[PDB]
Amino acid sequence: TKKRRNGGRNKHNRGHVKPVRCTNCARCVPKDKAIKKFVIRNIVEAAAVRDITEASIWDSYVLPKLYAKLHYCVSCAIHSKVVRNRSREARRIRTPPLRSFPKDMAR
Amino acid sequence: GKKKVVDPFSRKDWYDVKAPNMFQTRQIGKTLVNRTQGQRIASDYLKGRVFEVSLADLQKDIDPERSFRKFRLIAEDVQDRNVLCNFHGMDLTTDKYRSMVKKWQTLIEAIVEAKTVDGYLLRVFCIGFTAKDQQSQRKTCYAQQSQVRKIRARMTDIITNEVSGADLKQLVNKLALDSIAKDIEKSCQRIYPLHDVYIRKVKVLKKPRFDVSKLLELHG
Amino acid sequence: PVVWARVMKVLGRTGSQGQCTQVKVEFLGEQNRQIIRNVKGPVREGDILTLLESEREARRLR
Amino acid sequence: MNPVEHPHGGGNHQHIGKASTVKRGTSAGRKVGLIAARRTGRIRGGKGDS
Amino acid sequence: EIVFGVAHIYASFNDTFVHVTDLSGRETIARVTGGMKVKADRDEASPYAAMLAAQDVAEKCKTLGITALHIKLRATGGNKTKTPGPGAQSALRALARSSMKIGRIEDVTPIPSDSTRRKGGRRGRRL
RNA sequence: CGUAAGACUAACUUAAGCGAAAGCAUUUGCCAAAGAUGUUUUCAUUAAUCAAGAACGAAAGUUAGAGGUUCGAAGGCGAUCAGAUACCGCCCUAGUUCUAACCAUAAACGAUGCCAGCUAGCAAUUGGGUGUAGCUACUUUUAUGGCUCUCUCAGUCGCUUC
Repeated sequence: TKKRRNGGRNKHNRGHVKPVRCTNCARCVPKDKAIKKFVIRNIVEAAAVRDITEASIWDSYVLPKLYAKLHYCVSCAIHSKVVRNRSREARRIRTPPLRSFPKDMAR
Repeated sequence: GKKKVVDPFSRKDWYDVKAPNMFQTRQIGKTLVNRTQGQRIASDYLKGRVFEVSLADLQKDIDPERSFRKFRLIAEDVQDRNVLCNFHGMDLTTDKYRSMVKKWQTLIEAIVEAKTVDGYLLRVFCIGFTAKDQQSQRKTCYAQQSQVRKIRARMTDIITNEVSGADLKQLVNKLALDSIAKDIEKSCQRIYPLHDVYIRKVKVLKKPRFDVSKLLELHG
Repeated sequence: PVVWARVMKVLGRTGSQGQCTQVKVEFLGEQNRQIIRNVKGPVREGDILTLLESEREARRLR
Repeated sequence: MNPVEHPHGGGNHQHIGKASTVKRGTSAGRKVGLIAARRTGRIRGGKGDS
Repeated sequence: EIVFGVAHIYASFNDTFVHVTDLSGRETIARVTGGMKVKADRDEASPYAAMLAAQDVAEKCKTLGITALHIKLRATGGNKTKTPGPGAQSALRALARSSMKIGRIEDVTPIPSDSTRRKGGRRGRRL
């Protein structure tokens, strides 16, 4: 049976939409059927940051951030546990939650 | 028939790079070149050096807040142990360009070409964004895709009035003020309220002539 | 070498039960630069160890 | 043809009998077949030189 | 007193290239990568190999005496991973603790305006 | 630092849009076409759907040229494995590329034919219209632009239960 009203995602008024490549897997999965992670990361862990701001000649030199987007195969995002096996009533929730912590995945 | 013996840095002479009469300070840093010979002249193993340097490191803000604006210099002439390093472009740092792209807004580009009174045929990259006027709880503030082509029209005519503008001694002084970015902003807000405008890239794909008669008032 | 090492916190038995109970080691000359090691051995607060390497940080705290 | 009139001519069955790629300076009337050939066979590949 | 190098940390997976140069990059000093230190083919990725073989360059830039320098992190992404590996900035805490004056840190991996085709083939890396 | 070549158009990219469907993303010019909105415009039933028949039809495959980077069935090696014509790793061939034809199939899916009337909430957005001295950029405020809530068409999404 039809497990989702979305199916993948967002395939309405398109017919067929472009694919991207997975990161860990290097698949060719649709752009919309894709776990996407716009990952912002500090370059220097923010725990070895005091070693680096010692060597900063300038005004302690506020650190640049790393920017990427993690297009994921579905079978290779469950495997890396970005997403997991929700309950059938928890399946329906999309926007909640942010609601966790300060800045995650950095650490 | 060379067979260099040990420590090839021993035959390497240090050369400190310089800067023109453009804005400010002269010496920037040092590079190191081999010793002169009849086959390997040190003066011509050295004019293919492009030197990468920021602007706030050279406008001498002790608190560098313009530190997102690299602009390269091409080593061009060897004189008095210190190479001269004429202009080669105006880039912009990676983590300033990549840090402004958060979705929910409109990226407008203008990749434009014009050349000055002297034939430095340079290519300018006017990059802007759209800004959510507050009191709007909508999350997008996206343009109208003919609103885009109307300001992209407007960004290409003013900067091709600026570039044909009495060659770089005026022109790099404009982007050292970002004086186009304060007039590419107030003009286009009759069309759309625009966000941070970053000129983001300049290639200098053509260079007219070497001819140091035009370099002595530019370096001296 | 015999570089001083005092402790702040003893953790869960990470390392998949080698009872490698990690720690956030404090030093003498400073109080703010000090940072994580993942030691082996049961620790009370006040264990003034001396460690060889002050460069390993072992950044997988749990 | 016949072995008098050609390097390749001659046998009972009709064959070249020896390699058809010949040296550059092999000097007529031997320079027949493939004249100083860098490679032979069908090309399976993209060697347009641009 | 400010002389400047460029560290050029090519913080790949399964190696790390701590290859300082002069400012223009045409002249290289102390080519030391993490591969030339340990040889077991699978600890070349480790942050400890990037620990020792980064300040291994810090002595040999003091043979010529360059106090300050700049950093260039590389990922190694083209049509590839686009983010630095494990031993990425453990080679940065190696340098600043080894009596260096580090101000400039930049991610100079470049990113394409779209890739040609990558390795793997539409269902890539099964197992 | 370069020069050269062929590909691919990232990020912005959406529960956005266009298209009959397959499909469609670098600017700029030119070409022809389309929905929708507006309309005290025009004609006056011209419309509905459809055997036969026509036009288009992802990919792959086929012809004939031009290309030939990346990738890569097939093939050739290295491991793993009792076995391994596989997964994993290397150079690669046909192909991907462009042109001029053929082919006519896809989980071509919303597994849901098209025109028509009715039946409900709630929130978002695409497009157009109309009152907000609601704000608001400044030639001076005005003219515009941006949004604000308030309507309104065609909807499309979303969620809640008849």
